[PDB]
Order: sequence, then C-alpha cells, then structure tokens
Amino acid sequence: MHHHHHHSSGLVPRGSQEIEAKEACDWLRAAGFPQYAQLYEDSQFPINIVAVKNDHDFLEKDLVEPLCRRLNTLNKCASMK
Repeated sequence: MHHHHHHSSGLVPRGSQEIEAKEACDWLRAAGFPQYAQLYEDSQFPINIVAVKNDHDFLEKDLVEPLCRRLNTLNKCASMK
C-alpha cells in the first residue's frame, strides 16, 4: 500500500439546503420520528444534535445516521439568517 492511498470528499451544502430543508422536516416524519420535525416549525431545531440522536432516536442505527444529516441541515436553515 503506497503512500498514494486515501479517500477525499468535497462539500456542497449551500445550495440544495432549500429542498433539503423542506425534506429534512418532511423526512423525519417518514423516517418514524415526526416529533423532531415538529421542532422545525418552532425553530428549536438548532441544539445539541448528538445529545438528541441519543435522547430519543434509538430505533435502528441506520435511522440514526441520516437523522444527524437532516437535523444538521435544518439546524442551519432554521436560523433564517
């Protein structure tokens, strides 16, 4: 394994954040946790995410990961700048 071995990944958030936002909240309900989204409308989205994914979200680990994506996504768009 030569030193020329790695896996980089760019980042393009600022853009689809719009469609991602509406989905993020509309996804939490489809994922099985409509309790979270309910916060979006309240704007209480930005908060200790990590402590949240643990707080309630405990069903399926594959459902915990994406949960950090939407929350982390809206948590930014929920700032209304």
